[PDB]
Amino acid sequence: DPRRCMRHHYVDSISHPLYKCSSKMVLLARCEGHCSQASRSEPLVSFSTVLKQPFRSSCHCCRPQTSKLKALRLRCSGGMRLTATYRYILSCHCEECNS
Amino acid sequence: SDPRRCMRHHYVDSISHPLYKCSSKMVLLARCEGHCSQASRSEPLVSFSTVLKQPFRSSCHCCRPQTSKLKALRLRCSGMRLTATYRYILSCHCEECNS
Amino acid sequence: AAPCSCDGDRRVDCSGKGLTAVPEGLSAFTQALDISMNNITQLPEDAFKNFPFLEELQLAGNDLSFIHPKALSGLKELKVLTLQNNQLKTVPSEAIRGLSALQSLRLDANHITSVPEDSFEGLVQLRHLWLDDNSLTEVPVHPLSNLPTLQALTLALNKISSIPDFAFTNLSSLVVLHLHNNKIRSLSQHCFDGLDNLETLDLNYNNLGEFPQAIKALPSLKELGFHSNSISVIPDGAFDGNPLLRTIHLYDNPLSFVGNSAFHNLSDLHSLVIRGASMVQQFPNLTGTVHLESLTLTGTKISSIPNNLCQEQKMLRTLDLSYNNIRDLPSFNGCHALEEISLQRNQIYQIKEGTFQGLISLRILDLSRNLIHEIHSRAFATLGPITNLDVSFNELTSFPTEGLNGLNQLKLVGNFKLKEALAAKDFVNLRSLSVPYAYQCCAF
Amino acid sequence: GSLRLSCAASGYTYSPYCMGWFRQAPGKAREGVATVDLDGSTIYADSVKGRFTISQDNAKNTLYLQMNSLKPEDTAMYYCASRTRAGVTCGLNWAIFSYWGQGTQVTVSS
Repeated sequence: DPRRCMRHHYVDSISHPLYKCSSKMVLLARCEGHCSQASRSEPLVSFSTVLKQPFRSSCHCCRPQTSKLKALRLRCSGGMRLTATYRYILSCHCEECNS
Repeated sequence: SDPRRCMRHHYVDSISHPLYKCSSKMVLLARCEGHCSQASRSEPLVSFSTVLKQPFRSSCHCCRPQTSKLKALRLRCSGMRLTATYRYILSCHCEECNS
Repeated sequence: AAPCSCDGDRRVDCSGKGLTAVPEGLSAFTQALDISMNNITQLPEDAFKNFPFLEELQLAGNDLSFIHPKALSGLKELKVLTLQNNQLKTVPSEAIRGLSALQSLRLDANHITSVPEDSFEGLVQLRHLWLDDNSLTEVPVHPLSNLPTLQALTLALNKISSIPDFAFTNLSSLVVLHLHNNKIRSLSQHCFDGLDNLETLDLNYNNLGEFPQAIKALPSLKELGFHSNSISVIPDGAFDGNPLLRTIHLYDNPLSFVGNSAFHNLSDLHSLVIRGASMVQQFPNLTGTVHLESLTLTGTKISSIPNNLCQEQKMLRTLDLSYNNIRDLPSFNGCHALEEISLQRNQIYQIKEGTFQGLISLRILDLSRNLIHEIHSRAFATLGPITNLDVSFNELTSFPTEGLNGLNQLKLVGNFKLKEALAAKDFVNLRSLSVPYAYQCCAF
Repeated sequence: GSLRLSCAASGYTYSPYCMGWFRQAPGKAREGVATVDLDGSTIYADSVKGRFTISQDNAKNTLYLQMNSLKPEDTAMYYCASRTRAGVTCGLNWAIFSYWGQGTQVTVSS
């Protein structure tokens, strides 16, 4: 079911923006799909003269549920080495965007 | 057009507040709902700084009103009264959630 | 029930627990398993019979040196398999052939030296393959021939010496290719044949003696890098077959002569940095390229700048033209996006008021080590904000003050014969100034 | 020692493409000892070049490996391995073989 909120594996090349460094190929994950719950917006009736967020909103978004922080070491000029960090997503779920 | 797309429906309800007794009315609140065509996505971001900021780039579109009017209802009561205010919706459009 | 951890979403992690064999007693419905940092030397025949529903398997750093050919049998649903940092001296040909649904295979950081001819056969769904940090001596042409669906291949840190013709002919779906840190010396004419979908090609740190003519067969290139090589010439129209190029890395080479029209019709190039191209005489005929943000030419014999420079390059931001023999300056009007201008160590001998007229977003100006003899009074008036301005080591009899009230850092070191002094009433924002003569700063 | 390291193939009889002998020290990797293919071509390890000899009786699939004057380094567990299809070059690579035996122990003391 391609329409479902799934995880997709894709490969990207990481290289430091300006330092003399060697690019590395890394495997990342991407939450992807369509939420089954329809987005909704309702007008609100208020009896108080104060200002309110005029609409109730519901917006379900396929976003990650669990994450694992990981880092990788690059080799650079002069033998100096630097570490870059990213989050590896393991699962995805529809969740309220505003929350 | 595909019916599941975001369309402005019309739903009718009534308003009243127990604090001061009134005589309710019939109000046609427009509602905005549907499914945005574009898929929802979330990707990790690689950073070289010591501490990450905003780990995940995300894009999730939900349809929300673009134009609306501060409609006012003379809700006569008891003889005191009040002036109800509501945000009458006229149109729908998909929009990025965070922005 | 195992001594390691668990997860609600049908995932099991057992990294770094010192296991010697695959953990037993786990749930039959397991979708992901991690055994990375344990000390396991071999996988027996019946290792993974209890996990028919595996989708991800990790064994990185297990010190694994043997895989039974039937060990991975039954894992028809497997999609991700990692084996880096083990001691697999060769690619496990027989072991992995049963993985029909495999999509990602990591074998880098091993001591692989030989690849059997029938390796990877049957891996119809394979899409990513790592072979970095191995002792490979040549490209495995026939083993790769069985992977038409590959999307990302990397062979870095190996000892590749030469790439034969039609090496990647059947990998029409490949879009990423890494070949850096190898000892590659020669590329055949048709080595990259059939790579019509390649988007990034990495050839850094190799030993190329001449520019690779094969890249003319790549119509979808977007990123190219061949720095740290021994390339000396980019003859002419080298990138003729790569209209979509965006980034080129060529800034560490014994470059001596790049073609006059070498960078030409590249409508999507972003950064152009050339250093040490001594034999270059004319300006690069970079017509068509109108998307530049940085243009750096140093160490050349360029004797003039064309008047049409940024009336064409309206997006130009950084313009470095240090060294060289630039004697005259064309009017920089139309250079609305220029933030930094560098012209140090040139033959510039005057700045008429019409030279720097019209620039708004200028931020830094460098004119050190030139032979500037005079500056008209209103030459600096027209520019907007200025933060740096160096005219060190020139023959300035006089230096105008109008239009430099926003100046922050100023450097006139070595401007002898500049007798008449400045004043703080115009220069108000300065807190960095060095002047020839002596005690010119008694006012500040 | 006149040590005959015999093998036996019980699955199928018709000549498999390649059959080798391998050895394993405790806990280390599997490195080859000898190999023989359908044509009779023979390969040995450098440390095994002279001491041992691989033979074969194709009609019966009894494949011996003869060892004499064993070095003290020759303590290991030996595996008899086979392969059926012809899509590879014969050699002392453990990753090409399809069928592996339970192996046995040879402890050389003195």
